[PDB]
Amino acid sequence: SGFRKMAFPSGKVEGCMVQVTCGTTTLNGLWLDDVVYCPRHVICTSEDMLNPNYEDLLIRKSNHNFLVQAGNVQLRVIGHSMQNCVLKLKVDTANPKTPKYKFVRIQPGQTFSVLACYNGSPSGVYQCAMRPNFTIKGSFLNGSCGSVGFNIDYDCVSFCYMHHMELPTGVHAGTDLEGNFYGPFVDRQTAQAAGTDTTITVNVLAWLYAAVINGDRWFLNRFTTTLNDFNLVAMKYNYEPLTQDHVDILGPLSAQTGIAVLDMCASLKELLQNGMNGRTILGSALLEDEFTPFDVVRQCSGVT
Amino acid sequence: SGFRKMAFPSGKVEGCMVQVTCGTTTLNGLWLDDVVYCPRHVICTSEDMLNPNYEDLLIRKSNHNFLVQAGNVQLRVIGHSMQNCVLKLKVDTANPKTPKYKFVRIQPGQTFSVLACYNGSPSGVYQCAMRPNFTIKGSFLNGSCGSVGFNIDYDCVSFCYMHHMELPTGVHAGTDLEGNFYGPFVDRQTAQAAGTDTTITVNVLAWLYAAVINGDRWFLNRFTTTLNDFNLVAMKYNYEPLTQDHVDILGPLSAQTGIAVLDMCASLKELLQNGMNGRTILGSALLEDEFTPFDVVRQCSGVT
Ligand SMILES: *CC(=O)N1CCN(C(=O)c2cccs2)CC1
Ligand SMILES: *CC(=O)N1CCN(C(=O)c2cccs2)CC1
Repeated sequence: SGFRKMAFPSGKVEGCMVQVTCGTTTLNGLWLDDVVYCPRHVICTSEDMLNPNYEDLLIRKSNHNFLVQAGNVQLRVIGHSMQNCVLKLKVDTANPKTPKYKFVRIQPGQTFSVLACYNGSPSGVYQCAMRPNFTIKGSFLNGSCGSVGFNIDYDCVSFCYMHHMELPTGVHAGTDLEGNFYGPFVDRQTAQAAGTDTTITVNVLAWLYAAVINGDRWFLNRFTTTLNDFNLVAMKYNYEPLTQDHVDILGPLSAQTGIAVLDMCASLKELLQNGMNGRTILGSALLEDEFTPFDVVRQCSGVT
Repeated sequence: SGFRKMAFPSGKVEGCMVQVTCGTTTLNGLWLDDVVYCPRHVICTSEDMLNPNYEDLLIRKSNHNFLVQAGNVQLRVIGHSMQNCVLKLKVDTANPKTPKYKFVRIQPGQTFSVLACYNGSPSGVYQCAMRPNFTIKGSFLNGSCGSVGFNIDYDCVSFCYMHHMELPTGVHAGTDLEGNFYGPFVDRQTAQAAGTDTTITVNVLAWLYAAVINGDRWFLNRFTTTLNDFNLVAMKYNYEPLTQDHVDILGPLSAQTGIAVLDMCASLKELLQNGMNGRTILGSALLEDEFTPFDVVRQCSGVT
């Protein structure tokens, strides 16, 4: 019993982290097979970052300008190319620790683990979600760029995020491993405001199921609702609209607890309208939305 | 910027996790050098757990009764002994992945990372604290026993916890790696109630400093207080008494922010007396107490 914000074990990703230096800019890269992936802004001076022309900046860079260090051992760069907002540095050595891996582009509301790194060295691991506004709420200092987000399915690491940007509001923006930003963000030091950070309704419901499974039941009520009625309330509280697809995804947690999804929706509706009244659910005073239904099932079943 | 509940990178500990089976009981063990550490209740039948005599139960066990599997490879057990509530299984092979390590017994209020494992296989990593009542609030299903808690100082893993017990209230009890329980708990299926789960005041103050550093400042007020005045309020709210040692430990965060510790105490006093009024601090609606001053400095400075 007990329910924690849990990250994937980071070892498979720790084995992939390197340092990339271009001129005086040092950040992290991801070494898979004989390719090192890193943010293209590694080539920028702070001057450059105001209005960078990456294709023009890259013309001044050669293979020998990209210094790639794995632990205290230098890697030989034999090629480089820009794909969207990432550089791919071809090296002469396959990473001997390359795990089975995929590159996936996640949807808003999907969760992933971040291995925060500085100078190619892991500092910590934590759980994030792709927010509905395509930001993430991370912990990233200068030098953390090139840190990656991932999911693990048994032995296969699915890389979904690479860190690039902090907005002036202290939230984070990045790319998939093909170098495409999540949302409308650009790797330029310009006016970029995030949209509404809506609550991921299906995740909250998943976490309310987690709470019931773990003995926290005070918020269960005598009510039900409909998707349309619930959605009127979601709208008012800046919750994502709940779809039948979300109901279907919650089916297994419905089955295990015997609480109909729409009954749990009616519990969530009363919590929105009435607040917590100074009570907690799984040690939280607010409604947690960075556990997916898949996360709740995984953690409640002990998947490895 | 941003502040997250962050675990140590787990790779060094992943490399130490094995499966231990005795009869039909399977749990986890920690393989360091040529010793595998595991909870002594691996020798119990569910029957045994009501009033186990471990010395008597152990007489019926031989080296060949302890099945130790590292991945899909069996380890040869050449010796076994009981130290307090752990078994030490001597194996014929040193763990080639043994990190630099220490065994430390932590104090209440100290935080650590847990690598939750099932059948010697890592499922997830999360951050815990030794509670003032010597419980931890973990996420542990059947088969998770022998999972360990740790801190890392650069390249040295300090193991501080091994999971043994869930209390009927859904909180967790375990040992250091010498097999001594934290608090008054015993490895027996008996009436064991936890004491008051008091809030770790020095951790809350650390986390309020983290909040200021990360732009969350609405709770800063025009007041100060004294340790004695603050402690009257701590007592009333089941907070740990604040000592001059706690003030000294918060000195570096005081210095960096320019907020005197006793001024931050007066902010914490108003938050206790007035509540949050539906506001949040670093995405939390309650006062977070599982970051140590050392954790806040580490995460705010980017230590690897
Ligand atoms: C996330 C991270 O490490 N960084 C550092 C790089 N950065 C910059 O502002 C600059 C890029 C090149 C020169 S200065 C973005 C954030
Ligand atoms: C934490 C954990 O994995 N366990 C499983 C073992 N256990 C028992 O109740 C039994 C011990 C031996 C037979 S049954 C404690 C919790």
